[PDB]
Amino acid sequence: SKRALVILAKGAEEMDTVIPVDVMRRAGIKVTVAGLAGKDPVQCSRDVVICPDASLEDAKKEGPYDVVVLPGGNLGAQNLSESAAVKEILKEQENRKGLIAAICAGPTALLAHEIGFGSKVTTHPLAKDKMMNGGHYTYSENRVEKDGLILTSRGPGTSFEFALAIVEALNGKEVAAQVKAPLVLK
Amino acid sequence: SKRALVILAKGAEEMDTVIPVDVMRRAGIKVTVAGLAGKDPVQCSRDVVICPDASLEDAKKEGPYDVVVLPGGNLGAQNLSESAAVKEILKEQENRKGLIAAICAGPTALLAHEIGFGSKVTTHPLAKDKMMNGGHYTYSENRVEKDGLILTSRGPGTSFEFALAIVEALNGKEVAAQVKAPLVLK
Repeated sequence: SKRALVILAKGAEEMDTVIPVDVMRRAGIKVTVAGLAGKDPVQCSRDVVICPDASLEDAKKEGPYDVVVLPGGNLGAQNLSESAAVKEILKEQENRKGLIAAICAGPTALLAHEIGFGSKVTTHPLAKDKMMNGGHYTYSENRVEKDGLILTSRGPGTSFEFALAIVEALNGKEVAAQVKAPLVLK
Repeated sequence: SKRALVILAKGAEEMDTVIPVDVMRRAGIKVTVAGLAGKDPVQCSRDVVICPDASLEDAKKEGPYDVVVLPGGNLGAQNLSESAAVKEILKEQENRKGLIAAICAGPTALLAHEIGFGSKVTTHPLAKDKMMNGGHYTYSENRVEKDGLILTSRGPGTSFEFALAIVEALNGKEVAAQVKAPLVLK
């Protein structure tokens, strides 16, 4: 089975977080929800409190992972952007040609860590200016954008599409289709 | 401000749970995530662990609420269906002409507690047979169904629509529209 690392910081967007975790687990991916700050519960942007599976400190010793996922939430993404551990994980994932997936404000952590420059990317509309500072990416308004191993998406409303794109990349089109049907998507 | 009670049981569908909580909080609704079994963390269907705001035992003493929300998840809905506390809360909400909102397998708890008989309802497709046992409701395949004070919806993929229908019912069309735009919905 393929493995996913989802990095969960205070202020993460809980919808951004939970939809990909749940959909990936439906696809038979082994998902580790790793707390940036440790194994304690994390207070998300809209006050949902999620207990991580592990600390990031521990989960990073159990890699490598087939995908590293960066949820959104403006203040969660800020925390991701400021973390040396996140920098190291992303650099190592990029160097081994592993998938990196980020949604909403999450892609701005790619900018902070100098990951995937030159890629076509999307973000939440309100995160475009931050992402584009310095012109290091080319912007897209597609709901999901994938340029090689950099997969990005826009917001809570695009999170199913994002999650299913991760599933397709790791486990193929047929598994994505199978997982999609019972979700009752429009 | 309007107030929402979201009843969280082991085996609840975490997407079903978190999307309505988050969207309602975006709408300025005061949401209480109440643990059916107590204030301890709840293991959802796809293993996301959510810490409730309160036990149901405590939250039911702080009502009444403008909406009672029943998430899905087949095994969460079973727990809701088996709870005397849930029966009492729903009966009292129905008697005071308060909104009751249920998604996915969640509406089957309405059947268990004899709530809203004669209403037009939807469920997840796989929950239709259970919901329809005895012919006490009329079935719909609409993504969101509202018949007076019984609001139902189908699955994770309809959870934004469900949540925005709750917002519209409590806080009006304009607030729902305002909350919807930043979600990046299709």
